[PDB]
Amino acid sequence: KPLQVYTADNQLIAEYGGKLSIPVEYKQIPPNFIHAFLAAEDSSFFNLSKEDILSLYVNKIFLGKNAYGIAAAAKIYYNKSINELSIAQMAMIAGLPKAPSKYNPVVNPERALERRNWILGRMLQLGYISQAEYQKAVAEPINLNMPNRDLNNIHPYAGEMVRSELVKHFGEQAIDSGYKVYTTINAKRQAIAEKAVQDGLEAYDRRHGWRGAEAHDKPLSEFRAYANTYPAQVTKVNSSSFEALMQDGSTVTVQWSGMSWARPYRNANSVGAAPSRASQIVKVKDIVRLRPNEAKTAWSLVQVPKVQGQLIAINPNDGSIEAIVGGYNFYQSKFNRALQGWRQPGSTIKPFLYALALERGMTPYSMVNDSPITIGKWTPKNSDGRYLGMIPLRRALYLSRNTVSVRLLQTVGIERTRQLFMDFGLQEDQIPRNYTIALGTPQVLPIQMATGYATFANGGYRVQPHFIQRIEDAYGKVIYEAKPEYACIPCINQYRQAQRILKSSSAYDMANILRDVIEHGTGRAALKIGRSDLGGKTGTTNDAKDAWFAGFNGKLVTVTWVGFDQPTTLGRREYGGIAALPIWINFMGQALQGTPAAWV
Amino acid sequence: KPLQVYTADNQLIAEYGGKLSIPVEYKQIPPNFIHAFLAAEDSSFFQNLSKEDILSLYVNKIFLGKNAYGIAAAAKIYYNKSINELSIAQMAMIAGLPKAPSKYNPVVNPERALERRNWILGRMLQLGYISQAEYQKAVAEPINLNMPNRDLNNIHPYAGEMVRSELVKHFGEQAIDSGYKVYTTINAKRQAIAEKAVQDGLEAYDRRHGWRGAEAHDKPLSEFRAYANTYPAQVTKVNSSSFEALMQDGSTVTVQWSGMSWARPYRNANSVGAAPSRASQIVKVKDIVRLRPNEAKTAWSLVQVPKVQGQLIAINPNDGSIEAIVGGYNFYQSKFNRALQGWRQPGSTIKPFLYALALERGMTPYSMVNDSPITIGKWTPKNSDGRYLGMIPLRRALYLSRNTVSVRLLQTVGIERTRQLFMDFGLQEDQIPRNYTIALGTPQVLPIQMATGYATFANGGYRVQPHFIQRIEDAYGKVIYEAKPEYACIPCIQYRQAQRILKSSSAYDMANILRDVIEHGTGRAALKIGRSDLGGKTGTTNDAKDAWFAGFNGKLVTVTWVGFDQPTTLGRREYGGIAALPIWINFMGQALQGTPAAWVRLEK
Ligand SMILES: *C(=O)[C@H](CNC(=O)NS(=O)(=O)n1nc(-c2cc(O)c(O)cn2)n(C[C@@H](O)CO)c1=O)NC(=O)/C(=N\OC(C)(C)C(=O)[O-])c1csc(N)n1
Ligand SMILES: *C(=O)[C@H](CNC(=O)NS(=O)(=O)n1nc(-c2cc(O)c(O)cn2)n(C[C@@H](O)CO)c1=O)NC(=O)/C(=N\OC(C)(C)C(=O)[O-])c1csc(N)n1
Repeated sequence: KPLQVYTADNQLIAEYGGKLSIPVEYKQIPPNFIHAFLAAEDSSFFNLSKEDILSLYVNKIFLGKNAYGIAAAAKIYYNKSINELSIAQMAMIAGLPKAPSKYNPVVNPERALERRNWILGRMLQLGYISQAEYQKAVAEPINLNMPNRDLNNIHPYAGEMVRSELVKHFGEQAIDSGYKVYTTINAKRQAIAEKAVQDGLEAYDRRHGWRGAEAHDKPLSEFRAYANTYPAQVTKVNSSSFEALMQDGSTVTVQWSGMSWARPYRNANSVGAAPSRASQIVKVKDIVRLRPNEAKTAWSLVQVPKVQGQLIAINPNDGSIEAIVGGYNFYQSKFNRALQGWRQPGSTIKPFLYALALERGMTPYSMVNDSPITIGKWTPKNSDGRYLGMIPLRRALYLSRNTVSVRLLQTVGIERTRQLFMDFGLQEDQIPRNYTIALGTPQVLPIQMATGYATFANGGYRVQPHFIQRIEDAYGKVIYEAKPEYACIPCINQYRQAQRILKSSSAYDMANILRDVIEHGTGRAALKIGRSDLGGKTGTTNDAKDAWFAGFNGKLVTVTWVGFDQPTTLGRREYGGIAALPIWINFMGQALQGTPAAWV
Repeated sequence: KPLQVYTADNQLIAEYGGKLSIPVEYKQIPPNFIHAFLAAEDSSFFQNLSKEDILSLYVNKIFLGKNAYGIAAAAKIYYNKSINELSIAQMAMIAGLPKAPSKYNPVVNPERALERRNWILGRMLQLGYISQAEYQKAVAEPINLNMPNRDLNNIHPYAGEMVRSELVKHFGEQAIDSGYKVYTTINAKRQAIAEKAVQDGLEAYDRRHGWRGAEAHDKPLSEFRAYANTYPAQVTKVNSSSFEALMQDGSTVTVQWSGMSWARPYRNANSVGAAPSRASQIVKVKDIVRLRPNEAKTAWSLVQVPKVQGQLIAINPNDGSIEAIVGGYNFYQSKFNRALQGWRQPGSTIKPFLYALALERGMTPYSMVNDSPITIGKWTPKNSDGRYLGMIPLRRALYLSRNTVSVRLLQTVGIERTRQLFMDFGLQEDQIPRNYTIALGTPQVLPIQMATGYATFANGGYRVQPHFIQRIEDAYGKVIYEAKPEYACIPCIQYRQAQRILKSSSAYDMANILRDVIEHGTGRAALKIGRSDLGGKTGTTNDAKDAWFAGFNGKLVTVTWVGFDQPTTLGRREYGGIAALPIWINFMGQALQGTPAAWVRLEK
């Protein structure tokens, strides 16, 4: 009965095992196991006596690592039934009750082995085991064969989100419940998101060049496969090719076409000349990552991106988390950038501010001034370093005119804007008390940005992001049913009506301005999706340390981000519209494929 | 439903509380407590509306450290409160615990706990769950832990602890969460006799060795505890014939000359100074002393908590039933049980085990043995008096503990046969050396093992196993365990028959040699009791580092020990017959009072 995680389309995706207890009948216990316990302590004053009392505890004794009883310890530590354990393994387990942490074979293997051999010696002294049985047993290593009891192989970011969030708020007891957790995750959309992120980050990586082998002269057993990349040891280097040994022991051949892409990385803004020979790319004993084609007939040299990314997709009517990708791959890093990655949103904040200007009486057609402006020592400048004068409000938004934002921020006031940023889902202590907030200086989580944009997609309401649809107990009884705040209660085909944070006119006008952003500049990239219900805003922070895209239709809000964990420039040429927008495009195109137009 | 400990008369002596869970109805939860949990984490994605709906599923089961499951168990364990009596600061403290009940525990890490708690308090203020005034009041608040003791062991502490510590040793903490009713072999009357005998006997030794000065000087009185009818006090004034001391209740008492005049100063184990002529020679101001009241709290005297330790173990020789156990001067001074854990050298108390083998193969108590000098390599064993008696009968060499005779019998008996016999008598293989020094009592033993050994003499030559559980019942009164001990004599009362480890004649003749030791020898020790069914042997290790007495009747075997935890001399004049024998005498005299003669039987 483990904690089970299901998508919204009823796919079991994860199984989280907690406290384990597999009761056994005293008669089924191997006599050597009973003797191991009987020789575990120097004195007993309850011999025969301890043997009669052991039956009361043999299925409940806590033995470390969530194991209660002898059968649970055999399963957790060795992937064995009690009858499958060696004398050394029975002695190891019998050593644990006294202190399951001081003698744990995982935490303290030397002290555990010390304890185990002490017991083995006692078994010999008591004549429970022979010198041969003793000699064989003492020689034996720890031989732990621990089965992973946390199954998360289909959609790892989704499964982990449930486990880590339940454990964060309610502790380890949350997993011991045996509950069936029914999430809001769309399995189809989750697979799209995973693939879009992986492809998009590999696209960035390939254009930035070959960064060399991940290791040289190290054991191949020390590297793990993931994101369809297989650890390989370079064994031979030719003119146009190279031979390499896999983890199965086979030798593959990478031809020129599979490595010719390898222009050397110099810096974010420079790659060396196209390689002219295999020797400029690989050395023998180098550890490379390879990827086969669909057939497994050809292999190419690939690279795991150093850059990171994320994707978060929510339903704008209720805040349902439809797809979540926290990084390039869950094995690489368990950290979920959609929920834990604090970054500056850049110009993706501008729609929040421009909505306040619409709220206070302006329209998308209202004339605004794109001119120089100074506030103390601060002289905000546009990306292009040019000024356009009197332009309509919408031109200022689709062209990210910094001076206009700062001017609107003067007109509307910092406090009204900070209060508005909060109502859109941002954090009080993360929003500065100055005029730089108009440019997107606050620290945000991509999930908060999706919360914000949902307001445009749903008619001006604040929704709350949620991942649980319902929880059932092991016996199929519904014990929790999500009661989300709805923007539009009639749209569902009752309960909690979401608060209106913008006038309908303001969410509507902003949604149309954002659709214009897509039907012009970025834009010319996004309109490659043959759909007329899409709106969005690109963003780039100072020196391209972040590339963002936040966009929607009336049924789905997606926020994509690309950047390095330790903030570095992505490269001169790498605006939001270039690095993040492609991921957003592949996701939205496939996610929305075969659904009618859905607008505000 | 806690682990309950009962004596052999069905009287409750101890209660050990395990995992606690006091389920409450979500509606009964103060809204501020819900808000504390709601502000415990920075973000929630299940404002904080959905966490509020999901909290009902976990609010009674969340593990919150120190065996507390659910909010009501944490309120009870940490503060001795109901959820509704908790302050905003106490609700914030508890709400901080689920994430890591060890990293944020207020008992283990009060600094990291308070840091966490105030972080939550700040969040509650930011979210508008509490006001600036509620906030200010709450942050100002200390941890204020008021933890109720859930381990009640106030009647016979060494007995109660024996059950808890032994169950936890063999089966872990899960043994106490069982709600089980443990029916022990402990005789309540005999347990009280043993406790008193030990306390009195150790105080007798202590008083004759002199005043060793105050327990501490210039230390906080809150750091000291009352036990063994001794109360810690701080000297506040020093007069000519009297002094003033501040008690832990805040009262100031006066100790008159009669209550301190006994205080001859301790010079060393073998010397005490002259009788004090003034209160200033005994106490200083800020000195931490021990005071005792008489019948009624009208007068107080200066007492001293012994540095010396002791123990008493009493078993039934027919089945090994543990009737009385005292592990030290007092359980509240040291939780260590010297009867079960105190490894010491038995000295001359081992001699009857060796001399029984000589009788077994088949010498008699009258057989002539040689008390002359002996050398084995570089080792030259010498007798206590440093003199030799020549050819003497076996019984005289045993009574007089003639080391040379023991060593000589050890060659006649052989090391391995003796080591086997010692192991057969209840001793540990790895604790018995492989040399001729074992004849002198060099192995490391537990007093319980010595009682196991001596039971063999009392029961006719059978090996019994010491046991403390008679039966175990579950919380619903169902019997889940019923002790099936090995019996020396089944008609004397499954039934299980104990193995014979000695000829009846050898057990019978040794028991009679041991009776003569107490009756004709040891300055008429049985004539101090007034019984004819007692046998026993005194023991003293090198430099009086240990004082032992092992003795019996056909129905009770008692072993007493006196010595210092860090082995030091008890004094030149401090043999077994001096230190341990008086405790053994008070216990046996009272324990056996009004029971007919009970001696060993000879089955030839
Ligand atoms: C807002 O983000 C503001 C400057 N604006 C943008 O970079 N806006 S964008 O919407 O991200 N965006 N602009 C462009 C673009 C296109 C061009 O042709 C030229 O010449 C210039 N910019 N693109 C590319 C696509 O449209 C494809 O053509 C966009 O995606 N940002 C700032 O104020 C901050 N940094 O700005 C830098 C990067 C220095 C800049 O202006 O270049 C900023 C805000 S908060 C913070 N830490 N930094
Ligand atoms: C045995 O323990 C052995 C020497 N024998 C004893 O000490 N026997 S006794 O039974 O403990 N015991 N002896 C005496 C006694 C009385 C005297 O008048 C004189 O002169 C000497 N001894 N008493 C007095 C009582 O009858 C008064 O009521 C006894 O109780 N011990 C040893 O072999 C060890 N050390 O030897 C010395 C230091 C010489 C010693 O015992 O004094 C020894 C054995 S194991 C170890 N670590 N040391």
